Amino acid sequence: IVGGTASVRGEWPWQVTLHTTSPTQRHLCGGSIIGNQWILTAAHCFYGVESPKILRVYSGILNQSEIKEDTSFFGVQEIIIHDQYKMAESGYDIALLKLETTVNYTDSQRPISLPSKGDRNVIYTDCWVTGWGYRKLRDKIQNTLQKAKIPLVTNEECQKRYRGHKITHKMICAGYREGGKDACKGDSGGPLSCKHNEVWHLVGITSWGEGCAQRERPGVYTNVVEYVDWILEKTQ
Ligand SMILES: O=C(Cn1c2c(c(-c3cccc(Cl)c3)cc1=O)C(=O)N=C2)Nc1ccc(-c2nnn[nH]2)cc1
Repeated sequence: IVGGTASVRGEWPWQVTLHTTSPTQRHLCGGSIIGNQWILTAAHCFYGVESPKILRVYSGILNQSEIKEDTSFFGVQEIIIHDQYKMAESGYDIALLKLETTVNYTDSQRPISLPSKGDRNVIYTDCWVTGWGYRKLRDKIQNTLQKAKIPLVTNEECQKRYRGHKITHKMICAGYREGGKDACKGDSGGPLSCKHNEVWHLVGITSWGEGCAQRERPGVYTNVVEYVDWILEKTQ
């Protein structure tokens, strides 16, 4: 996260850190708890992942440095990538992780609601991106989970900034005209969380952008409301 600030313990309890353990253990991507056995994340996180056997899902993490050889994690039973996914910039950047057991929900590990039936025309004004990603284009994974408030942009404005890409109704964009706050490398798969009537909804999945926090280059997110039918089909 560029231009963000440290989170506190318990602040974003649907946020997970997805680790690979091949060839060494590291943070790969963010993800969001959407059900007791379900993480919603980005398909592009699994490029070069040989199988779910090497993945670990950690919940209730504030600092990456909390994770030690005895820290409990959820195994991943299945990675469900959207069957039309080809590359982040061409859309369908969405994946479900089915966990090997159920999360018992606590103060540290809670689900986020999908965007709700009847809210397709809500204008979200309170949207936050979170993650352990770089704070600039050439940086490192951050220890402490970062947060940044970012305004949604119209698909029309977003398409005008990305004339070499197809910005579709299945994407949502967010950023400041003068840049400075954005997702960056290692935030992919994490949430764009929007609060409406004091309820959080998982509006976006961090997907791609041109650099990080550049002027007139908003971040591009998977538009979760356009995948609710796909999520319910896969999870039922
Ligand atoms: O960069 C990635 C994958 N990614 C991308 C992009 C973005 C991205 C950039 C700007 C806005 C938005 Cl909404 C997304 C995030 C993002 O996470 C991108 O535009 N193109 C790729 N993953 C990643 C993980 C980990 C290390 C890493 N590990 N150790 N050191 N670095 C290094 C990169």
